[PDB]
Amino acid sequence: MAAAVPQRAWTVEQLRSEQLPKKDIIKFLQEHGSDSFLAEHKLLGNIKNVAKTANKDHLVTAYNHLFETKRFK
Repeated sequence: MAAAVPQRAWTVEQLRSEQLPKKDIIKFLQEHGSDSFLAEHKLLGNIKNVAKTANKDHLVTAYNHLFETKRFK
């Protein structure tokens, strides 16, 4: 678990699913997504504060772009 890379837990469709909440997605993206990722995509700080202004489709966009530029640690 010491420097374990983020293997996506959920797929694009699983995220878009209104069954799956926005909070645990933002948790995943702030859990390993570094400071520049969190600043540009505004996923830093209090999850709920982000979640009240986070739309699901933006979170799936942020998710896909995370791995695309390796912005995670």
